Order: sequence, then C-alpha cells, then structure tokens
Amino acid sequence: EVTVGKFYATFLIQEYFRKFKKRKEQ
Amino acid sequence: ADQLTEEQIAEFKEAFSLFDKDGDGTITTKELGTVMRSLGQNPTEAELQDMINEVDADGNGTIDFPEFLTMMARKMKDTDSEEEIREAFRVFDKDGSGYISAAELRHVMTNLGEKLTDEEVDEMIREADIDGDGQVNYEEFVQMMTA
Ligand SMILES: [Ca+2]
Ligand SMILES: [Ca+2]
Ligand SMILES: [Ca+2]
Ligand code: NA
Ligand code: NA
Repeated sequence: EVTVGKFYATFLIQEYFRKFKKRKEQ
Repeated sequence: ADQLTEEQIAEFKEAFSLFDKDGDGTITTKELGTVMRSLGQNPTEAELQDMINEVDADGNGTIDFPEFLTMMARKMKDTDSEEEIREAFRVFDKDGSGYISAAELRHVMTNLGEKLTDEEVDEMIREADIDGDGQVNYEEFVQMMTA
C-alpha cells in the first residue's frame, strides 16, 4: 500500500510534467 | 481493457529510471535511499529494504523493471483518476497538514523531473499556487493535477 503509493506518485508527477509541457506549447 | 502501449511502458520506464540511476536495470536500497533523501526524508536501511521487498516479486533483493511494471500497471488499473491524485497529495504532504509549501514542492519537482529547467518549475508552481500564499493546498494540488 504505502510503498506502491510512493512509486506511483512519482509517475503521476512525471505525468503532470508531460501534460504541462503539452499545454505550454499547445 | 487495460493494455499497455509502447508509450505507456516508456513512461513507466522513465519512472523506473528515476530510481535506477545507474541504469543497470535494478533498483537497490541505496538507489531508493538516494531519491528519498533528496526529498528530505531519512529512511533507515530496514525501511528501505522493506520497501524494496514489497515490489521485489522474485525475492532477489532488488526491483527490476518487470517487477516495477507489474506493480505500476496494477496500481493504475485498480485506482481511478480522483483517487490517485488524492493519494499522491498525501505522499508529498509529509506532515499531513493539508498543504505542501511552494519551496518544498519546487524541490520535489526539481528532483523528480530531472530535465526540468528552473523557469519551467517556476511556471508550474505559480500555476499550482492559485492564491499565491506560498502554499499548495489539497484542492490547489487536485486542480493542478487535473488540468
Ligand atoms: Ca540500479
Ligand atoms: Ca527482483
Ligand atoms: Ca495557495
Ligand atoms: Na504538509
Ligand atoms: Na533539471
């Protein structure tokens, strides 16, 4: 539970970076 | 209904490689510690080993990418968009205050988004901190993560 959540939160933040770069461009 | 594209696997590999900083295909306790420490945490060796143990399916003491992918794809399949944001906020809200300081979130972002520039992280924080009080509260985080 807790361990999985820590790894998955990293991915979710990296996903946010990807979307932010897309919105900044288009 | 929960297939993985090539791009999705590459995105999970980017998350894997955040921890596998030497690129040998395994995450060790030391590598996990390097990340957690960079976020200002101080896990013990036993705490690091227990974390590795939850994902290490074959018990050889490290996490490889098939183990990581198994855990990450299962988490994704089992958790909805609103739930995963909620849980991620609580990961970064270390003291359970309902806030992440702007300075803390900037440091988190610089360390988890290794190729981000300072200008980009600044823009992300300015967008996240809607009211500009220097704190990113829960609903501010939800709205930054859903945009
Ligand atoms: Ca490694
Ligand atoms: Ca293993
Ligand atoms: Ca705020
Ligand atoms: Na907090
Ligand atoms: Na960077």
